[PDB]
Amino acid sequence: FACKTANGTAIPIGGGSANVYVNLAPVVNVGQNLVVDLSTQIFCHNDYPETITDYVTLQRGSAYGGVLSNFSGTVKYSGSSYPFPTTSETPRVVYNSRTDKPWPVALYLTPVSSAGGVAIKAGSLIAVLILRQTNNYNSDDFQFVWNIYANNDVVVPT
Ligand SMILES: CCCCCCCO[C@H]1O[C@H](CO)[C@@H](O)[C@H](O)[C@@H]1O
Ligand code: NA
Ligand code: NA
Ligand code: NA
Repeated sequence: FACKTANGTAIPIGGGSANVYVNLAPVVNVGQNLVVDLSTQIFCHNDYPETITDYVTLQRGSAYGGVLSNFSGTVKYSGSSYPFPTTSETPRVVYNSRTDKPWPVALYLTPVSSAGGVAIKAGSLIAVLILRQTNNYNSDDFQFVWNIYANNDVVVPT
């Protein structure tokens, strides 16, 4: 089991960490959503699906910088929505193919009522999402840590 981003940055067997750089809607008004869809950015596969079933959860999702201060949100994982920052580990998604498939996570953020101006700065860390992988074969229990970075500023009109 291993993962890679849309630009080919990989995290190999055993876990580790990688940066994910995201383009963000440049203008978001109070009452509107900023959607950060990681299903187009993070992909994983099972290396031995003939014998092993891999189990993948969103173990934890934390907010940083402008997302922590200026937005409220939820995280959608494999069809269900949860609070973001997260309060617990999600149920598991099965990875049973050697063909890469997306990690089905997206953040649904909305500016807080008093947000205004440059609500997210270009180059800043916005979130850390931990993918936890286990299996039905041995004791492997690994973390694939995804550091989500903004490619651009996001302005909330005042
Ligand atoms: C004849 C025994 C072969 C043994 C192969 C194990 C390969 O293990 C890797 O691939 C497995 C399948 O993705 C993962 O469950 C495991 O954590 C690790 O990433
Ligand atoms: Na690998
Ligand atoms: Na692995
Ligand atoms: Na093991």
